[PDB]
Amino acid sequence: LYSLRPEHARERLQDDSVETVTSIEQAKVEEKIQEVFSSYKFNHLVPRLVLQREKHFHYLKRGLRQLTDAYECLDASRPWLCYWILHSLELLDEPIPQIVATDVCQFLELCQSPDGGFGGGPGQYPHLAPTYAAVNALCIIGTEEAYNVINREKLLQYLYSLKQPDGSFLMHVGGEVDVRSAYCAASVASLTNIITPDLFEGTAEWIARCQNWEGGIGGVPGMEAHGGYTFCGLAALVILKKERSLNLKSLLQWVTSRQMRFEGGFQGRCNKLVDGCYSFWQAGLLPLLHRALHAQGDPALSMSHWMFHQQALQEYILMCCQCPAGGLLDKPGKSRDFYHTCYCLSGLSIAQHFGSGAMLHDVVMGVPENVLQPTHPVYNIGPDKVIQATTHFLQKPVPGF
Amino acid sequence: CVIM
Amino acid sequence: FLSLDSPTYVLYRDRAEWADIDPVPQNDGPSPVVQIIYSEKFRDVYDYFRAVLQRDERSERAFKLTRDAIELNAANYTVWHFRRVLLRSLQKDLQEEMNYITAIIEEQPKNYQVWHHRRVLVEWLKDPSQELEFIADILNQDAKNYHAWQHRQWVIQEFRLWDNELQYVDQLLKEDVRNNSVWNQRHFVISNTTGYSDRAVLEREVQYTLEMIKLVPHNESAWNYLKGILQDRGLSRYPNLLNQLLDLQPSHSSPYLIAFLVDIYEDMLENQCDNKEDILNKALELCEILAKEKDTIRKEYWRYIGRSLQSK
Ligand SMILES: CC(C)CCCC(C)CCCC(C)C[C@@H](O)P(=O)(O)O
Ligand SMILES: [Zn+2]
Repeated sequence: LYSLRPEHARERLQDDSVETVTSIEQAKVEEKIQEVFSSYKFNHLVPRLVLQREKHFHYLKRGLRQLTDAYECLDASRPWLCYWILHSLELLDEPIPQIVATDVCQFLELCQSPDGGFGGGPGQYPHLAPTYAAVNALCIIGTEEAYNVINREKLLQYLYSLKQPDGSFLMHVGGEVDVRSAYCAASVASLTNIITPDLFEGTAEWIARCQNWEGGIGGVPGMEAHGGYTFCGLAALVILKKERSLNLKSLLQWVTSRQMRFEGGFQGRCNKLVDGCYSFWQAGLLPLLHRALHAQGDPALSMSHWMFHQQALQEYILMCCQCPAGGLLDKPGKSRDFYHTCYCLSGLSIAQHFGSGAMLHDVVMGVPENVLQPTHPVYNIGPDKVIQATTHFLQKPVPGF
Repeated sequence: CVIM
Repeated sequence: FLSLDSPTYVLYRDRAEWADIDPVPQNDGPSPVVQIIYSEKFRDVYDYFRAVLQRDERSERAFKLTRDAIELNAANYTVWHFRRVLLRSLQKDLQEEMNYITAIIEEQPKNYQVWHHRRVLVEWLKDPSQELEFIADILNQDAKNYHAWQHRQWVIQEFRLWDNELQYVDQLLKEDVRNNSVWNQRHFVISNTTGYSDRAVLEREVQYTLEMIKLVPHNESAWNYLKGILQDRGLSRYPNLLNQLLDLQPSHSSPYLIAFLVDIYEDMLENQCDNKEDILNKALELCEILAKEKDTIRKEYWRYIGRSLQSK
């Protein structure tokens, strides 16, 4: 394993003897991770990376039905819980009962607002985060019924209701503004085919203002480059077919710098710590950046791998981010939840599967049963559900008015 | 991680 | 009026001033999914919220209730919205509300609604007088709270409060020179006040940054900052650069020195230079060292820079 090797130990943190609050914390994670790495040596077994797929399935399968009061804090993020669970199962190649999928469809219909979009639960004001989630859920199911839950004529009204003169959108009426709104609107509007000519007017320009001196993208122009916002920005530009509104060179140097030499997983910001959900937000940026670069006819691009260590990210996840009882997590010690479950898995799948036209170099770490279904690097739903949804809505006219 |  | 934590807290259903209203329960549908088993207390406040809201009862009791609804789930943006409506309608003392949101943010500094609610009040009041001091207190508990820095940039930008922020950035950079939020803030500030076009400023910056590098050579932020402030004019328009950095090869080396050199070389090539053939050889060797020995986590990127360095 790239990680359990002896030279990899030189990838340990160089403190410079000038220790700050950052060195300290980083060095702490590194030790807890080292332990996991050396887990094998101390115990005298041969290393066998395996994805506790059954344990994970039973966790997800239960949460799709009911959660403890520990989830009272995500009571305004219910379409998210459907998405995270229904996508983890989707990647684990697990089943979505013709009855459960309906209930999900029926529940989301209750979340949907008469003004368009979706709320965090029955009766909540529509918000772009839950709308993005509800739409991705409905597409993962992908049936006349699910698709039919989405009110496209109302969704455009709503999208237009949030649209800002400078190109940005609010997340909800009277709500905040940051790149998530741009990606959320772009993802749902494109999939459901409601993109008019002036919908995203000036949106690519605002998103390009979020790109700062680091090569990365921040929440709003002027802010620190962050991995979850950089994915929202890049993916939003890929949808709008405007990746080129950014300096892709520096964006590439920035994203690639985010992978932890010693841990293998990614960090959300320069000098922060690794975190499993970033296995998708950050690593997902390379496939996006492959297309982008090859699109401008780049020669130096690989025909088998992404521009990050696919091996190291799969070791990090398999070894360090898996919960014995099921579910994945931030890093060792951290508790499990459906968000990290949905994102460590999405990142594993990004890491295991490459593409480049007709090239297909999958890399599956450990037990080959560890390979996951594929996921689309823009929507983060199976590439088939994406294709299936867009075309179905494509036979509907954009809500012209 | 709070995303909303 | 009555704490959710008080030993003598009573359910809204058991309340005398809340009997004329019927608690509207959540409708998750005959066959629930991702259904949360709320506590009797969580369900109680919310059944009453659904009703007051549903009635659009813009009352003082409704006001006091959102407070409890917010404490049970501060991330409930719908309740936060109805509360702003009550703020306007009931014509509430906003400064008193500034104090409320101040305490709530201290509690959940990573909540999106609380920061936005605060921003709405400051706008209503057109008063940014408490901001930099409040933020600095939050950044004192977590020097990298994204919401705190973002809110900070808004107060400075909008109210044009730039004068003492670089002094603040310097303070925090003294506390943790690896604080990327501060390196970014320093750029935000300089680039919005004087800019980096001023030779004296540019020099002062590169000097200071070359210092932080020749002090904590493996601190990436200082490297991405120095690169950031120069790369926007051409690293190759700075002859002395390659030298001073080359001087740090054995005294302050990290794969950052090598990566920066690979970046200068790239620009001495874009701009064409004598010895370019050797330059390209030196640069590709560095790409192989970083790719094979010096920084293999990104061997895919480093060899790709080797291959692009071929074509262009
Ligand atoms: C809603 C989306 C489509 C994407 C959200 C992506 C994110 C994980 C965003 C994270 C928001 C912020 C600023 C988090 C910070 O508090 P931190 O970097 O500490 O986690
Ligand atoms: Zn995370």
